[PDB]
Amino acid sequence: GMWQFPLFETILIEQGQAKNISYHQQRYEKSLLKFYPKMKLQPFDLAKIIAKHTALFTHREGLIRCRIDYNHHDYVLQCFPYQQKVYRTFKPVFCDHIDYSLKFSDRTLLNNLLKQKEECDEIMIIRQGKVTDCSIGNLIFRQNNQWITPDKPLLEGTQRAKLLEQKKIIAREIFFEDLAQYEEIRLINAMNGL
Repeated sequence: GMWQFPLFETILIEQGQAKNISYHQQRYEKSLLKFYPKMKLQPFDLAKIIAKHTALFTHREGLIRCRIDYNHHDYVLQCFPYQQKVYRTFKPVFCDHIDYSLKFSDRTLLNNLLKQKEECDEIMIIRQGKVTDCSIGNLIFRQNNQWITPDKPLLEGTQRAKLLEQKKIIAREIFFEDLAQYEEIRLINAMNGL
């Protein structure tokens, strides 16, 4: 939440390794450059911050969620245990004016959109005719034996980035009208892989 840290990163520890760390570092720097333009910053080394909490790796079993909230010159690390969660149903929510192109710690709108999920497990934000993100992650849609993700999401997820880099998913423009074409919907994010 906190007032003076307006951005964050959520990192998974799984099987005693921090995951997709360089993807997080990239977004972190991209974010510093967009949010603090004209400033000359020294970015933190996110891998080093994590690594030095050696207690995070004592055990191979278990999942840990590490959140790093930051601003232009400081950060806070917080670690919680995590249990796998299942997201299977998604409520379409219509919202044409929402910017979540960085991972802002102020998530008031996203949280208000999520309240519209009713009986679904989560939401699916339709912005300007296009399927974008759910409230906590990006979305993937099954077609044939492939997984397709929207080429214009609200936020470029780290998990999405790794999956694209590995060719495990495919980027494509997805209009709301296109949902017809797909067989299954799922979420992806730092805590929810494929």
